[PDB]
Amino acid sequence: MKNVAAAERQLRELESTFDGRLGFVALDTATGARIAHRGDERFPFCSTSKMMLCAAVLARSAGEPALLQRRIAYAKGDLIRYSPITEQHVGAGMSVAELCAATLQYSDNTAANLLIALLGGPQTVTAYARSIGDATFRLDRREPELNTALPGDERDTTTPAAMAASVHRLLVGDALGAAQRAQLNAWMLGNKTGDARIRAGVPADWRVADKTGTGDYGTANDIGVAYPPNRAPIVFIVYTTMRNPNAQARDDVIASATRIAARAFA
Repeated sequence: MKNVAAAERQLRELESTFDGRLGFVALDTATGARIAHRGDERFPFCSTSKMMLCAAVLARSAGEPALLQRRIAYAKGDLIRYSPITEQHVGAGMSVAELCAATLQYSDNTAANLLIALLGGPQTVTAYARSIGDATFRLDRREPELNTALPGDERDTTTPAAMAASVHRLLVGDALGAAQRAQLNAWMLGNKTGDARIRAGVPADWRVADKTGTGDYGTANDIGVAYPPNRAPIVFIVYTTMRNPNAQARDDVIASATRIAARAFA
């Protein structure tokens, strides 16, 4: 595909503008047209792992959806940084569903840790990934330590290719039951943290479901699905990480990568 080959070249050129690595997949789900850069290399996934976490929660609830209405009376002692919903509601507690919405839409780190604990630990998220055909994803740590993004560390990493396959299965395909897939999409469509990333790189008539991540080493990620009107969904996976430990995470590289792929598909 000559449009794909041109986009891949443009992604190489984009990576040459900074001292770091770009990991990218865009997949047109109707045709299987697939744009990839460093697709089989590992990248620190940061808060993009919250999508896998919440898929695991939804899967765990499928035989008894009322489990999502269970109230979790967490403690002030559970509260950690970057927790804008859980810190507000610690007096009353929150339902499991509300914790999933907070984690996905606000990147609430306490909410993520509470959900990880409800499932049995980070190993249960890795096990869930394996059950839906992802042999690459690995969740080793909880928040905030999963954001260390250390050069050469395989903890808390995946590959762009593996994550593309998992996002496809989860949001578009049949990894989840219909109600669970719809709920995951609804949560991700309503994300509050991604306006300058994938959402900034697509045409005005495309809807986007996404989850961002931001970590150490200037790590800036965004994963999800674009829904153009009148054609099939397009999966977008963008991982970036920098060599300088003192790097400042950016939004613009993700938006630029997204625009490259959008031109290829239009």
